[PDB]
Amino acid sequence: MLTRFLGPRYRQLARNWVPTASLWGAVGAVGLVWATDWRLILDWVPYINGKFK
Amino acid sequence: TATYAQALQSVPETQVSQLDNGLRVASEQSSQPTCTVGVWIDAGSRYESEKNNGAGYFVEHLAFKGTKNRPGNALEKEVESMGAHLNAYSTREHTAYYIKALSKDLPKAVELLADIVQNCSLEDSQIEKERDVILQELQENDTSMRDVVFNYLHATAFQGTPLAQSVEGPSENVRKLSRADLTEYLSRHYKAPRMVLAAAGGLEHRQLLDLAQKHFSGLSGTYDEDAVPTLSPCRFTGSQICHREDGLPLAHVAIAVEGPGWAHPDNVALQVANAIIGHYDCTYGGGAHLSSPLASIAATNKLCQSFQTFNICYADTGLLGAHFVCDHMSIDDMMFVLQGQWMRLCTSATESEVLRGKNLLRNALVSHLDGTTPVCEDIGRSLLTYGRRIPLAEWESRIAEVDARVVREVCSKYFYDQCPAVAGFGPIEQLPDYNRIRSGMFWLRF
Amino acid sequence: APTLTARLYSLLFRRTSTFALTIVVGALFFERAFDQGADAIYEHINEGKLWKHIKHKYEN
Amino acid sequence: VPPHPQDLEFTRLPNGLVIASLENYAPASRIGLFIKAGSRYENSNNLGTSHLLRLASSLTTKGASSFKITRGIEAVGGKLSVTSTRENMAYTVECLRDDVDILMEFLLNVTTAPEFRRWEVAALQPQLRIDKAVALQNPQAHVIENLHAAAYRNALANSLYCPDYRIGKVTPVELHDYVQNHFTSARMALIGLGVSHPVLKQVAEQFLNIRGGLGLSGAKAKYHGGEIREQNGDSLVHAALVAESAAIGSAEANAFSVLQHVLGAGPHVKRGSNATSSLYQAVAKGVHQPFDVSAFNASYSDSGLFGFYTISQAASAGDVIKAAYNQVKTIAQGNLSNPDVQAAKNKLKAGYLMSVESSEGFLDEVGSQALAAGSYTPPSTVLQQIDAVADADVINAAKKFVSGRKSMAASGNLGHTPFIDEL
Repeated sequence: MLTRFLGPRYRQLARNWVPTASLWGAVGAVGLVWATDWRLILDWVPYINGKFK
Repeated sequence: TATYAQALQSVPETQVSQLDNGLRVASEQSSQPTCTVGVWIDAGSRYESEKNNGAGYFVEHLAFKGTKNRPGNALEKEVESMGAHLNAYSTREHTAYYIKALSKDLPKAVELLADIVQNCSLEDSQIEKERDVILQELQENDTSMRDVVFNYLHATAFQGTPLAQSVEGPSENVRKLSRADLTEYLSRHYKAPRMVLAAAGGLEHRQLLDLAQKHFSGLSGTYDEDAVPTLSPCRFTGSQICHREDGLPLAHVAIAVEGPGWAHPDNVALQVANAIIGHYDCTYGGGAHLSSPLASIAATNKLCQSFQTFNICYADTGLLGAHFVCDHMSIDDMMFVLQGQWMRLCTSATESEVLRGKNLLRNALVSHLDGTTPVCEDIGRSLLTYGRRIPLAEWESRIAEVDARVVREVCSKYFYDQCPAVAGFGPIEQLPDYNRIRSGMFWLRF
Repeated sequence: APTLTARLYSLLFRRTSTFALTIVVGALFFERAFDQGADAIYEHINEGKLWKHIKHKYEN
Repeated sequence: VPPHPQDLEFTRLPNGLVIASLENYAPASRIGLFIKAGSRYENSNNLGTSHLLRLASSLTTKGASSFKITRGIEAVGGKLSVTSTRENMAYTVECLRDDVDILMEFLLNVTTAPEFRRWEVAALQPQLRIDKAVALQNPQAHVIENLHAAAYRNALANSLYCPDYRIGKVTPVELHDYVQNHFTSARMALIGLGVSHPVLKQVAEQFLNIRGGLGLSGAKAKYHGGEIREQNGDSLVHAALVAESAAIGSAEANAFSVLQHVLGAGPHVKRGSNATSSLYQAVAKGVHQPFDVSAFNASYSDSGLFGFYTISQAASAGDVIKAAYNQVKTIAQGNLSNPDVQAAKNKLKAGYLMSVESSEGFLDEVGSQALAAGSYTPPSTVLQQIDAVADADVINAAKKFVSGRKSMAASGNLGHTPFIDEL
């Protein structure tokens, strides 16, 4: 039933929206990291080391 | 049996000569018993000032009404007697005078065109008669909601510039243009380097050149002379004009971004894109089944009486967008669907639809250039704008190059996050606020 | 010789994706820089806080 | 140098189908199927059927769906059109050279395999109302439609547009009946531009071998005369005054065509005084207000209508008609110079040759010719036929108008528009 969305037009539409989908993924990840002050990632950002000891 | 590709090569070369004048003389030879001949001039309302505006149009009204050699109706009498047709137009950039005649009548046709273009009488009694004729044509043009919105679109998009002005000019200019104003226009503008003698049909080029040397000699051949202007560039402004008139049964809306000029290579890909959006009218076969999503939805949901895409070109600027005609309760929906299609093409043009757009352009170009008259117009206009005739094989190469990536880059350059010019005339209460039109020029998901 | 506003538009503001990415990267770096300054302004105004606490610690 | 032109190729089949092709080595091709199926072939029981047919060309067929026709044509940037006169329907198809086969297949499916599905037929009926309303916003369309109903008892009396009472009432069976009766080999001509003659001939033998229809070319159009008068108050009076002239292809028709150009057809000059137009100058003498006049010439398989058409101010309608009628009377009485006939012959000859310049005009000319005459006549023999019209033939044609039982149609404010009677 979802055979409908398989064909060269739909592959091209996938290719067009992929830099946008991944850039939104970048917005979400940096957004979640910022909002929770997330430890694992934010120790590794070379300014923003305002824990130190 | 020949291919499309072979057939384009078999279309014969446009021959071009230049006179000592500066007058370019150019032809496409065919088999036809008939021809179109004409003079194309780099003159129009873009060349005119506030005081001058409407002069070229006034000259158009006088051009056929007597010369020094054929006074009064004598030119009319000669054109009619040979079964010929004599016509004229003035755009913002270009004036043209042309004869449809029998090929055997090419010597007198060239003779008459030279007599019109150089030796126009402008008899004071005739100028007075034409005054009342032009004013009535203004009263007439007022009833054409299409002509009105396009004048409004130019007047708002080009604001403080000579491209803001109509061809026909304001009514006060019509009533106070003297013979001396017109003589000065003709002196400044009807100069041999700024004019092209074009022909298409059953003629040799040599014969056209000989007649050009006979009849067009000594326009400029000691003169040309001081004070010319070149065209200053015309500032585009993102703006709105709203002529609210509820007495009128249907709304007219025209919306455009800044196009590039005549010269610019990405006119071709913009036209591919415009063909994809297409045109519609309520008398088309195919409601639901039409390829264009604007056309399909406008037909299904009854959004529309008509729409059209346009790419109007001037030197170094243009008007690129769309015009539509609809019911008072349909303007908001029409705009949403129009803008969504621009946004769709900018971001996510697929390949199949681009091929359709390409094919529609290939068909449009070949269908247009069919007859002595459209080919002659194409010679005259092309030599003014491009300097060459761009052959059909070249246009083909330019169309073939366009794919989905080209459509999406080229659309983004002109449409994406750009300030449109908007003109509205009629029952336009439901016409979206400009801020909300502006917000339609980008997508938040992209 | 083109403007910095023009470059900030062209590279970052045109796509809503990159526009949002600019603000979120912008907000993280701003939170650090604003808090660091606003502490240091408040600290310079006051000076009887635990500026004193050299007295009582380190003896331990 | 261009290529030296190919000649037109022409074939009558034993079944009566004509095939005509030209190879002008052009980037686009044009195919027309021309059929003796115009509105004259309607009777009282089925008026407007050919209107609804003209509007039904992208509906579902046996070989292609409605959707396929629209999308497949548009994919290659093609066109499908139907042009109707009172005598003919003409199904035309344009595409680039490489795309002829898909457009041919669609053309064949529209004309020989239409399904007229009840629901697709029903959904289409409101298009009759739209198409009529758009056409009838020119006052000329209502006048010429009334003019024919006034003129004819019969068949040429039929409107091109569906009668209002019939909108919603034209049935699938009537459409099926119209195609079966009229879209047959003996009533048909296949015309191609920028396709080979063998490819057309192959199409015609394989796909256009139909007969169980009707014997040919009319009920016979009974000229009658009379008047229709439509009060409008419409600022301008539009009037048309006519008599029975000559059937197309007769030598007499050529005399009528020359007479038309003596009297004056359209304008030649943008904004001109129409100096060599006999009707215009005669009206202009005693009428100082805005007006128009033209000679009207409509020639058919078995009849013709000739006279004149006037646009004028309501109060000036009588003056304009009478001035125009008297100017024809002057020509009937013998007041016609040889220079006038020679100028009028020049306008005819140039007008015709210009009419066949485009692919569009050439194909319509070749199609109509094939239906009316069963032949192709080259431009130089059309021009020879024009030349053979003597001054006396032009006088005689004008005499037939003056003495002939009249037909009249008028729309506007009619308080000053006369009544045949009063002319």
